[PDB]
Amino acid sequence: HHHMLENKLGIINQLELNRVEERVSKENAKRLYDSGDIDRIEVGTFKGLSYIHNYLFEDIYEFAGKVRSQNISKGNFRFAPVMYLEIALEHIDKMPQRNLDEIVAKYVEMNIAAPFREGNGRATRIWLDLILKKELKRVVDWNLINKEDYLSAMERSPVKDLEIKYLISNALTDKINDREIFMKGIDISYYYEGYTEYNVDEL
Repeated sequence: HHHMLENKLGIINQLELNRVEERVSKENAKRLYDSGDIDRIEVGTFKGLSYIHNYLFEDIYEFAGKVRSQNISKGNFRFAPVMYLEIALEHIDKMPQRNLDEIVAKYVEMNIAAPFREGNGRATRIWLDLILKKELKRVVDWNLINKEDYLSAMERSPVKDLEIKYLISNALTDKINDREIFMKGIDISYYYEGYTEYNVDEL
């Protein structure tokens, strides 16, 4: 267990560590967008996801953007055992992304893979939007996706991706250059994970 800022700042409370982590990474997410850096990276690849994860969590989480060395025990959900991860990430890279069916299937596959130690959800929600922006000229208006519905559809996706597919298509917007949709979407993505201390636009 190693979070680069826990021993740097006197952090004794998990709530305080979670507070610093959200603040620092939200500032990184803001810069990723405004610098235009978000639009100069490989779309729908592990290389692309790795870039986002490292950009958000460098200096916060150890091995940011790097593939994990052990298995994930987050709930009863079956993430890919680490022995399958090299093969899994190569398959996802080669998966087609022509339409919503193909894009959702790809996203479900990346959610199962969960290649990093932690922050898989937040980095893959940004990654997804970039596939939608490039291939459909759409993004998700995350304000149209309720938290409880989102998690339920995600738990179900290894069996059937129909529920998550609906949530995304119904939330799709053509306002791909709308800064507020991106910023609000960052706060919602963090809310799905229990981080509500800050509003990235106030950073």
